[PDB]
Amino acid sequence: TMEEDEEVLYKVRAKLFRFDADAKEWKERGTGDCKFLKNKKTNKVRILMRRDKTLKICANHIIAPEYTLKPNVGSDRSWVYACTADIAEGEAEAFTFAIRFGSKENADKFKEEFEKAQEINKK
Amino acid sequence: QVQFKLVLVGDGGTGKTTFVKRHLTGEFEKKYVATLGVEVHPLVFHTNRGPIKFNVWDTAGQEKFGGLRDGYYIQAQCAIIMFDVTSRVTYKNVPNWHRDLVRVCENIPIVLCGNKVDIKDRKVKAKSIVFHRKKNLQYYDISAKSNYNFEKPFLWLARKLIGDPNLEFVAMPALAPPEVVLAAQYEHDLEVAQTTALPDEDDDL
Amino acid sequence: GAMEGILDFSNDLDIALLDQVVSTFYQGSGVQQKQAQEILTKFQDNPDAWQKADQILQFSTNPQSKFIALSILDKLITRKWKLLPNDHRIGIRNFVVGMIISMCQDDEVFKTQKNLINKSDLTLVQILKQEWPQNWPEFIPELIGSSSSSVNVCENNMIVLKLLSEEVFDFSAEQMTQAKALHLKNSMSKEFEQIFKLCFQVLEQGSSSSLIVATLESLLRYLHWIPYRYIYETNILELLSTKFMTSPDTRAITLKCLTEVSNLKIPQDNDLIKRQTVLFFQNTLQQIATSVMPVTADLKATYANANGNDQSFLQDLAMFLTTYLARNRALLESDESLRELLLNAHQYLIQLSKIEERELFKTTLDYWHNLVADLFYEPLKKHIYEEICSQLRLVIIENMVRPEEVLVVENDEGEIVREFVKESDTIQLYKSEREVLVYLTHLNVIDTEEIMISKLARQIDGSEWSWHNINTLSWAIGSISGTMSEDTEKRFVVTVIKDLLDLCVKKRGKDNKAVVASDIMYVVGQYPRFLKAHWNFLRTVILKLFEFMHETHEGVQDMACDTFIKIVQKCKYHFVIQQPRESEPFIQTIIRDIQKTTADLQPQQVHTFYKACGIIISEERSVAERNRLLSDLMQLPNMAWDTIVEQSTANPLLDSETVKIIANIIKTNVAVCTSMGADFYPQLGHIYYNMLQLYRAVSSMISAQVAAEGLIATKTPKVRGLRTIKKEILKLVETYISKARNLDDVVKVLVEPLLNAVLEDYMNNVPDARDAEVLNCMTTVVEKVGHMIPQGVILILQSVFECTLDMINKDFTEYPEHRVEFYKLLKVINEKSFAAFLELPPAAFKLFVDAICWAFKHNNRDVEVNGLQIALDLVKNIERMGNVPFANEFHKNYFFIFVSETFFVLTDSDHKSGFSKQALLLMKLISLVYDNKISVPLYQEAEVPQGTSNQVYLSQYLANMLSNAFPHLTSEQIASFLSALTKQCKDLVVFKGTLRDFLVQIKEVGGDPTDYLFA
Ligand SMILES: Nc1nc2c(ncn2[C@@H]2O[C@H](COP(=O)(O)OP(=O)(O)NP(=O)(O)O)[C@@H](O)[C@H]2O)c(=O)[nH]1
Ligand SMILES: *[C@H](CC(=O)OC(C)C)n1cnc(-c2cc(OC)cc(C(F)(F)F)c2)n1
Ligand SMILES: [Cl-]
Ligand SMILES: [Cl-]
Ligand SMILES: [Cl-]
Ligand SMILES: [Mg+2]
Repeated sequence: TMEEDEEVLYKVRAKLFRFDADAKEWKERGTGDCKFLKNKKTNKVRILMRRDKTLKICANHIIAPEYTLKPNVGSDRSWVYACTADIAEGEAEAFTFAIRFGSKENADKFKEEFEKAQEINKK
Repeated sequence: QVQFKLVLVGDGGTGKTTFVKRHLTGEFEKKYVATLGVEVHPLVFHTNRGPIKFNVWDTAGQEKFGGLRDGYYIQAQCAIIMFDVTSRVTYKNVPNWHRDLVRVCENIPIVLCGNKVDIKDRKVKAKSIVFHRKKNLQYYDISAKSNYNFEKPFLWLARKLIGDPNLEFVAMPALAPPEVVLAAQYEHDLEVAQTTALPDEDDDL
Repeated sequence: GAMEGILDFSNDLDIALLDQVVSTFYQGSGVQQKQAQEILTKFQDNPDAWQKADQILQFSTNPQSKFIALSILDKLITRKWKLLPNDHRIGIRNFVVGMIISMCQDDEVFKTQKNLINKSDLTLVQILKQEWPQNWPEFIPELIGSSSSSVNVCENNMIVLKLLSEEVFDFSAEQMTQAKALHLKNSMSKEFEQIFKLCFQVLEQGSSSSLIVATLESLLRYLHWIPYRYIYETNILELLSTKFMTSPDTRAITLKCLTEVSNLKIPQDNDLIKRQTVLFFQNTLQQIATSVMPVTADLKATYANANGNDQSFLQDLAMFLTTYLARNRALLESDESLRELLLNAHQYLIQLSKIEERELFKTTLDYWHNLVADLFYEPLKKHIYEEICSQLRLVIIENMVRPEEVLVVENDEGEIVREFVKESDTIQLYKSEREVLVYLTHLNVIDTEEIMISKLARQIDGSEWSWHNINTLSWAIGSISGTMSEDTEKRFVVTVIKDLLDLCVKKRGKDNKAVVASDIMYVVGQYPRFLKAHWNFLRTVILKLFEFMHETHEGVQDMACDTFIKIVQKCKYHFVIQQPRESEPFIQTIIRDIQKTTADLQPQQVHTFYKACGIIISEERSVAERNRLLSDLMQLPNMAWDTIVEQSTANPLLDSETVKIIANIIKTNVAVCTSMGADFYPQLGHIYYNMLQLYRAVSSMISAQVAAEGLIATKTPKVRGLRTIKKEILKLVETYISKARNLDDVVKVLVEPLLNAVLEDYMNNVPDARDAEVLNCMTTVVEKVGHMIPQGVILILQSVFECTLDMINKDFTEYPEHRVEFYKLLKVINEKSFAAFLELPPAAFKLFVDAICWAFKHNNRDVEVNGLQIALDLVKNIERMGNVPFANEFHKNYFFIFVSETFFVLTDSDHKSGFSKQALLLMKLISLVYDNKISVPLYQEAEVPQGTSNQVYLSQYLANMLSNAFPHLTSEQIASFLSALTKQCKDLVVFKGTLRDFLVQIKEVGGDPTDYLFA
């Protein structure tokens, strides 16, 4: 499973989307627990998210210091950001993600923790 | 790792392709683009008995787009028969799909699925769904839209095919992801993403 | 690519190439497979591809290639058989028969190419449907003769006969005309004596071979239709119930045969037959006990192990036992010597009922309901089953599924959490279980109390304590409410509550408390009779629910709200009167503390709380007192409203917090209006005029935002929040008007300001800013007072008709909600205020007719059904007018448009769900001409001779229409169809049969025109 060597810094239910630039539309990639995981040997913090029931990975990438969380025009409980290397489906690939939460409170908490993890990764 | 041919059949518009797509990519396709003949998709699940691969033959339900029809069923090792609980005609046609299927595939595990249970005005009442009993089919209420029971058909089939009643889906290994940054990168592509509204903003998540 | 060669028919077919393409399709992957699939589909669909069939069958080295060759032939046989030259029909028959003969003779091919042989057999059967018996009278005799020559041939002949029986009796209804199905059923019936004789001979001299299995599979099909004498006057029941139950190879199919035998049409005054029916059951159960498993066996364990075919066998045994006993158990109930058989059979069912398999449990539970419902009524029967019923009580109580009211559930980490979604698929199961347990409790209330009370004992002492055990028990206790006497219930409920309160004290941690909380709330909500008798306890329950409204466990909190309203719906009278030894009706106390009580609830939970208070207040029938209670209840939302109305009118952009406050105020009014209905009027009057002013102001903000930011503005949180305000205002007005009892005040006071505020705003917004809820509100307005506001109804049509039509008439998908609400509005206007359509200008009326026909081309049932109903209602509306110029012009302009449009959706195969209502509309239209209810000629002066009747012209028009739309039909087919259809236009059932026959004939060539004489 490859998560026993990591501390869970933060966990929250979320729906993750990926932007399809060709279709010009957002498409759902998964709904489940989104976790911030800090490796005990490298101190590096990643996002790992798995779908309910199938437990398949729908996000797996470092919370890079250069990423920035931006609002979506349709929502006060979501963030959109560009990710250069996600390995959820195998080979490293660039995506524009959107992650939406149950409330604005949850979205704001996520940004707060997202940015904490970014500072952790720079150290 | 060995794979199993799964054939998916049922009336046009019952949600066969949408169901498979949900499993392949996690998306929910709102549009109805009718399948032409068959679309074949590999689908892997991770279990406590190792990976299981389904080769999903998602067939056309519209008669005018039926293609090879029962020709698709040759050497199928399992099947899903789909109907729409908001459309009584689609349940009425279940015995026709079953007939055509078992004539080619005489002894395979088959799940009957009543899709679209998210829709409030249900037309095929729970009490009415009995066709599976005398034919030894498993039955599930499902919704590809809300994901209600969406994993159940595949979990049941995997149990029958691998021959292990206590087979469970398990969490796939999560490899360490890489570090990256191309110095000359300009994506105004983010601004298009930001200004395209996310779908279903009234949903719980 | 090289693969496309097979599509060039000018050249000779490269069989090697074809086999490569087929193999690439079935055994390949990715792009190669996809390309191969397209090529093969194109090949199959070539209308001369069948001429290659024999060549492929002769030379191919690929079984799948030959399967595809047979599918091509099947397509030809089923659709174009009679288009063929006669020598081509003979050639095709000959090489299909020969291929089958050939494949059966070679043992290796017979063994390993079963798919191809089965496909060949079905193809032969398609030819028989066309050719037999009239052009093939010796098929059955020669099949029988051929059977003795070889075991392989005999076996295959059973497959052919099975397929023929299926096609003729089980699947003919949709695929053949009534006349053709009767012809083939009669033909099979006439030669069945010989078929059965062969079948019986094989079964007599064979044990458990593949030939025997095949013969039994064919027997299963015959049992659907054959006369009972073939089963009861031969020795076949002995063979099925003894010999064929012993070998597992034949056991599966024999059990299903015996299940179908239990459904035969059979004399019920015949002692000899009754004994045969008893004997086969006796034999069958004896073979089970001696060859499979004893009655004591753990079938739960066996099913769970899922060895070989055990699950399917246990399922089929369940079906056999339930089917037989539901029909025949009375045969076993009087004779002392049959008592052990009766009970052993039921004991097997008891054991089957312990299996963990939902769908199987439902099957057995259906049987138990049949049993206990009979024991509830039938003298002197229940005592026979007392031991079975006692075991059944235990099974049901231990397998109770979660009621919809229980909102907590255990997650994968062992934590008790609020459910993410409703368990929609267990609602019916719970109801079925409760039905059975209720009957079981009436049958023995003492046994039931004892089982429950002692199970509860073992939870307290800790011996069987578990969430699962306390849960199923609590759910069972709640589900039997109503079965006991008030006095026994009193003592029972008291004991239960005592014990559950003990558990709550003893079991610590929030997961334990959440579970026991859920269970006590469920139980107390299920016993309102008790609550009504015990005020002090009722008061204490409600006050405790109020404490739970402060719980941080979201599941408990939410269930507390649902339980409060559930209790209030039943006990409201006790909240409205002043109880002995209280200083005020409890409703006063509830209202006075409403701010404290609901402080931690989410808005929607708050609205539910207010809705419950509305239920109580509507019990007060003194109007002065009722209105004061209503006033007191709405104090908080009215004070918030008043300050917002002073702000808004002081100076209009509403920030997001103010928009949320407003929406929740209106939602609170909606909640209270829903429960109070007609009694809500004084509160509506307090806010009405300012509310419509707010609607206008919010509308300007939305419009302003779309103007400054573009259509994307409508996706933003601010604009979505503004539209929520408009939607809830419309919902409140709709909700009130739908329940109003003073319709004069609705018209004099409510309607004019409403139309003024909503109609022009709808009309003059861009499509994406129009609320479909406006149409919904207008439907209720027309429905309730439409007859009193003829000019208002005209104003509604003027404002929404043409602009909404233009939104929805470019495709079937855009603006789904507007689409649905649009046709609901037209339907009610057409029913209630038809004059509104009479006032339309001719061009707009034409659009209305267009709109209706557009509706019945939808596959969306909401739209389609209303479209067909509107059309039917419109015809009735025109007819009522009698012989007047508008009716005459209507028919001249539109009668044939309706006839042809209805025919189009009848015959196009994409609107099968609408068949019944399409047929009804068509029959009405045709009957109008055949009762001479159209006063003017439907034709032009030039078309046809002066004085020609409308009946003669209608036939002429339809024959022409059908002739051009279906050119493969003969003139006689069309003339015969119309003759029949026209003559049957007063008899819907026959009329529909004739339509179904026509739908069969258009799928093929050379349909027999005499079929339309069926009667
Ligand atoms: N509400 C709801 N809609 C669904 C669900 N599943 C599918 N749909 C919708 O139903 C329509 C048909 O879906 P689709 O998968 O194309 O059906 P299909 O059975 O593959 N049709 P075909 O046999 O012609 O290829 C789509 O608009 C889709 O969004 C569901 O669970 N709920
Ligand atoms: C146990 C449940 C509990 O307290 O859990 C919370 C979350 C801490 N418990 C103790 N007392 C009750 C109780 C008592 C009542 O008195 C008449 C009434 C109820 C009610 F459910 F019916 F409201 C509950 N529950
Ligand atoms: Cl084959
Ligand atoms: Cl009451
Ligand atoms: Cl003719
Ligand atoms: Mg499809």
